Amino acid sequence: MKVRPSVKPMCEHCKVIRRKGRVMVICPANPKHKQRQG
Amino acid sequence: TKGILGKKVGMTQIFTESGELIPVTVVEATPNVVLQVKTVETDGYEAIQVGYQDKREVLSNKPAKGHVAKANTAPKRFIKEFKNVELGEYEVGKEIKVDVFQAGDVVDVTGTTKGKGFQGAIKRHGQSRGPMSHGSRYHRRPGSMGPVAPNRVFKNKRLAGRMGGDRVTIQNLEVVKVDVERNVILIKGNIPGAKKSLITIKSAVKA
Amino acid sequence: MRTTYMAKAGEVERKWYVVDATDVPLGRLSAVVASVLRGKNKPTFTPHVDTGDFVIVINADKVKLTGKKATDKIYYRHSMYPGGLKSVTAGELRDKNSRRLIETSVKGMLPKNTLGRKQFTKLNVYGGAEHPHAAQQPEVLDITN
Amino acid sequence: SRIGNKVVVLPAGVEIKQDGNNITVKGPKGELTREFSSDIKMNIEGNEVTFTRPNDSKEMKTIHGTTRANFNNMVVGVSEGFQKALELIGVGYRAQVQGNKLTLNVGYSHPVEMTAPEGVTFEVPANTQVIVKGINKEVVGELAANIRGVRPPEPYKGKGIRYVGEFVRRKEGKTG
Amino acid sequence: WIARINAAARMNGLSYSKLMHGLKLAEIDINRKMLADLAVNDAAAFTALAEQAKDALSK
RNA sequence: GGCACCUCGAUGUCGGCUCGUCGCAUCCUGGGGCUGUAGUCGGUCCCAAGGGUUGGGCUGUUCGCCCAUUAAAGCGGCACG
RNA sequence: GAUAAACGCUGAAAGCAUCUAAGUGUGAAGCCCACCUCAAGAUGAGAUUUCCCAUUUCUUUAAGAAAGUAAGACCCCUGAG
Ligand SMILES: [Zn+2]
Repeated sequence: MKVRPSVKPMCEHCKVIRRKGRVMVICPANPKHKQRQG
Repeated sequence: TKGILGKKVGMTQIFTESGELIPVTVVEATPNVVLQVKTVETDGYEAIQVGYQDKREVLSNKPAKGHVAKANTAPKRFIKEFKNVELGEYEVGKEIKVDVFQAGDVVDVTGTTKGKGFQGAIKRHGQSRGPMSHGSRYHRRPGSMGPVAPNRVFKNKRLAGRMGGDRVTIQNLEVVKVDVERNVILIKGNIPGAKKSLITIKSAVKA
Repeated sequence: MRTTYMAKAGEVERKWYVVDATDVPLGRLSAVVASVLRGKNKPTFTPHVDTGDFVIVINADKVKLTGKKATDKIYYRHSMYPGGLKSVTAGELRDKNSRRLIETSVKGMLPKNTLGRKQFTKLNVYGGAEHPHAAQQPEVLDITN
Repeated sequence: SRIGNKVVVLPAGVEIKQDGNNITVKGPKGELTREFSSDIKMNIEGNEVTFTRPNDSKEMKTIHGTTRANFNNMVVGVSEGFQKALELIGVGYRAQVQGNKLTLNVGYSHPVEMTAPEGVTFEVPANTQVIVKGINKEVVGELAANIRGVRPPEPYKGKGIRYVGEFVRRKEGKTG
Repeated sequence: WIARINAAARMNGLSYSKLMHGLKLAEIDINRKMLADLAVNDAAAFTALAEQAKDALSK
């Protein structure tokens, strides 16, 4: 995980998804991309 | 479950079968009549009243001799209860000899501590004195009472007040002998109480 | 001095009512109840005589909490010792000790003196579905309030 | 809802009733009972079914999808049932079963077991494959998860448990 | 007196506003003190007034 | 550091002693995600305040340097308690 | 037993993917039980077993006043576990 205030997709495959009162970023290709806004 | 009261005689030693001295105290006992059976449908729980010693007759009153005589005994001195015991299995006026603790080997004695009167704030908490020389004048006192901001004294600041006289239990002690012909148990270790006090022994709680 | 009706002690007659709590938010049920208890709705109101009624609350488990407050309205207490702040409960008391709920959410909305205490022991709250007080023939209230 | 507007083509041997919200589905093996939202207009016509519903769902489009997907799940489950196949690498790993026990030897000191509820069984071909079969999709999935949860793979040599078609990246870490 | 008019009146389906409003509309001008006294004692008369007021703002 | 509202019919400073207590922006133990993580070690970030957190040499000392241990030798508030 | 970070299962709005809105789980020295003690002045003053059962005038018959007792308790004396 990378937990940052600002969150951006870094690959082309990355997607922006809300799961709870939070904002994920999931990328099946690489794992270094899981970003969760906090 | 397995519960017995009794006196407290003292302490001596005993060799085991392998040449090893063992400190041992002498919990004495006598037979003792179950006095009343408290049930769910009547008293909200399940328990058993017992009593370990014999009064004279001058030293009781009609309530006591009317509350005992439903089991036909001389009026007793102590009366206690027990819980978590498999009730069943019992009757009004039975007995509980020392048999129940053959080599139970795990047991939790309780009792009442000694008594030590008004005591300082060092014999009760292990608080340390202040420098007894180098010109000081703070030998044997209880320290400060806290900070300034709150304009009061917090709860649970500890200082002088009667020491000892409240019950306490020890856990996981063994048993060494059961001399049914004289009703005496022998356990390992130190047990609390003054001589001739009242003691109770039940099976372990921590399995 | 002139003529205005001032209720005496015993001339006031109290009644008995039974109120349900099936799917009602905590606040409003408590509000109606608290208004009934203090003696209002009786034109014989007097602000130092205890002209109240007797309330009996049923089904205190099925009371409704809107939105969250199922897991957020955190009650509290303090034991007057250092670090004693025990926030133990939540909106879980609906399950257990459901009497505690209304017996605070109303023992708040009353005054804070003796009158406001002897005016509280007329409460009887039951999480269950039937009361033992048929000895006194209580009636029913409705709620479009 | 393009997912809440497909067909429910019942197979052979299918009984479907309605008692309250409870729409049970029975057939050759299935006797399942689920719940369904109170805004669902079921259909008719032996084996040709759809789901008309009074729309304006949560956001005009939500409940439809889950509801029709779940009913199609019911149907497919009662008809045949499902599978989840597992492999095993990590030289020295085996698995043996006698009914509702699955011992596992995957390198720990002591062999790990696994119980089983009723609606599921295990069909062990050899020491390197397992196959779960059952009725529900959820339960099959959960048990397969719990089983993989004992030792998921490792991206260096390839040990651990995998699904069959599951992919695992390999970080070619040097040897010292 | 206001709280007492509240209690009594509300029983007749007249909120403690609409009663006063209708009364000051049908041109009836009783003083609150007398209204409180009536509400406590002469229930028949109070109900008569409440009826007239109900009629009044009904127009 | 700034201002000068507060106390001049008197509101006593630093360290050390006895005694604690609270916050977490966490030092150890506990649960986790990523790695330029083969293993043993590690780096960073996240959840977490339950308990624990050493003896001595030198200066009035806070501060600090050093010796010897340890799971670790935390940072701060409470009239710089 | 219920949860935190994290990990899922099943599933759509978005014919796919996707832990979530409906459904359904795992998960920490931390939360609540488990262990030890105090505790009905808990004026919402709890429960159980046993014991003791009736004079005089009238204030006026009322939750009246007064006197002698039962069960028991205390005073006084020998002491200390
Ligand atoms: Zn990416």
